[PDB]
Amino acid sequence: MGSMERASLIQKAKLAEQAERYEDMAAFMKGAVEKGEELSCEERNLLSVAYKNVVGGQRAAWRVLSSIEQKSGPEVREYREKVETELQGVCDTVLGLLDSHLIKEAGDAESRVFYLKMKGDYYRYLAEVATGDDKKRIIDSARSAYQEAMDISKKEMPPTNPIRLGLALNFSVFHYEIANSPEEAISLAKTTFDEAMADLHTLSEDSYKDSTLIMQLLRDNLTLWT
Amino acid sequence: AMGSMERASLIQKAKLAEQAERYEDMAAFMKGAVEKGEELSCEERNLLSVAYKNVVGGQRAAWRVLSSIEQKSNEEGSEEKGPEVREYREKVETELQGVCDTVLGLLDSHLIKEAGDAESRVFYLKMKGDYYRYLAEVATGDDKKRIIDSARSAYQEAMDISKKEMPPTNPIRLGLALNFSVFHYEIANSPEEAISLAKTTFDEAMADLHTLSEDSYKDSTLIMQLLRDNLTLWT
Amino acid sequence: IRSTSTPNVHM
Amino acid sequence: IRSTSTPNVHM
Ligand SMILES: *CC(=O)NCC1CCN(S(=O)(=O)c2ccc(Br)cc2)CC1
Ligand SMILES: [Cl-]
Ligand SMILES: [Cl-]
Ligand SMILES: [Mg+2]
Ligand SMILES: [Mg+2]
Ligand SMILES: [Mg+2]
Ligand SMILES: [Mg+2]
Repeated sequence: MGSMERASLIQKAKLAEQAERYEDMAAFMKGAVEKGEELSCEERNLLSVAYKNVVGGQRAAWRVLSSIEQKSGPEVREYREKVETELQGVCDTVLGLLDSHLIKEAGDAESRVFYLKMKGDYYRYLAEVATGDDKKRIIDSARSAYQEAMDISKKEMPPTNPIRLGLALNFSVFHYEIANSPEEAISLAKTTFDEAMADLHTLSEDSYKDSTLIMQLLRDNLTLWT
Repeated sequence: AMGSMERASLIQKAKLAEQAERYEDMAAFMKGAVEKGEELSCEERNLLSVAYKNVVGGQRAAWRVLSSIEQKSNEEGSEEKGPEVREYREKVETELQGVCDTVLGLLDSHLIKEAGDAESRVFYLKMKGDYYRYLAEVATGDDKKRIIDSARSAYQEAMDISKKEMPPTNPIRLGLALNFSVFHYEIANSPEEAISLAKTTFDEAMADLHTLSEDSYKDSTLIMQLLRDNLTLWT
Repeated sequence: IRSTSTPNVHM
Repeated sequence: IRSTSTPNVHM
């Protein structure tokens, strides 16, 4: 990767996306990050889509195997452990990139909130498979990342901003699914939805489709949870 | 290190991988099972085939997208575009070739010679024809000419056996004929042989339909319909 | 039924 | 439109 120019790495990520080759896409984006320049919004999208496709596949697989393991010799456990280790690997790579290159005290609020959201998400994916004292530490790491992101977003972004919304949606999922905190999940989602709708008239047209998508998901989870 | 693993464990893990939609793993498990050196069952030939065809199928789809971008780029002829897509198409191409070679290796080292019945021999020769056809799609050279020939020889040997040894409604025989017809049309530029082979195949099958179980009937007619779809396309 | 998170789409 | 080959399903 490091022998390729940054512009070629970005181009090859876009090609890999067109080819539905998400592992390659992610490796290309990791090489691009390693060049040491900030990512644009478009580039953050490429990074996010790539690694979420990869981990998404691993999560679906882990869930299938875990279900079988719970219903049902040594093979299922062995194979679930193999998939789990691979998932933890990808999560560690992402968290590594966030810590070593992407998260900074400087730069605009959008970027800072995005990367802290991402940090929360990938710790959350680690928490889905963790059991130990390890699980407790992992959960605290997810909570800490999400909370920092929430604090910045409340200070620096409008309530209907799609990054702020996606962060809040994901933190609400954390509360419900990871932290055994349904009251806080529902309260955060309801507050988020209402505050977003109260300021929707100020939102730029370029964000409207995205913000309405996330507010629909807040509504749907609220229906599910209540 | 699958050499020391229980064969039954490898098969079980291939089935777990299938349920988890982990097709690379599934293929690797079935390779390990093949390498234990025993013949495969019907279920195992299905697992082997499904696993590797999912893997190569994804690679083929990606290669096709990339080749099209490459060609469109080159036609436009803009003096700054093109190197990246070529290089990435070559990368995917290399991976596809490697999977095909693995499958051909298994067929040659373990499966074709060791088959004890006509049905499974024909399935494996069909497979050999298919994986050479997948190689042919990305080949260019004199290399392309040698690979096309290898595919044809594998398919012809399968057809020769299946005509002597199997009913015309047998799904293996039908799938072989379907695929050999696609070879003629898409690879060997022989649309007439394609059409002829598809027509003969469909008609000989049709004649014997009345003999089949309810379940067998559904299997055979599925492939006959694709034979039909292709004839509608080729005329 | 699991809760739905932010979808993996380009924003 | 490409010709259809044998589908990748269990038979
Ligand atoms: C401007 C900018 O930073 N854009 C890139 C981002 C990538 C995806 N994130 S997100 O994962 O928070 C998200 C939010 C909303 C949607 Br519809 C999808 C993904 C947002 C910004
Ligand atoms: Cl394993
Ligand atoms: Cl490349
Ligand atoms: Mg450089
Ligand atoms: Mg473990
Ligand atoms: Mg130009
Ligand atoms: Mg090549």
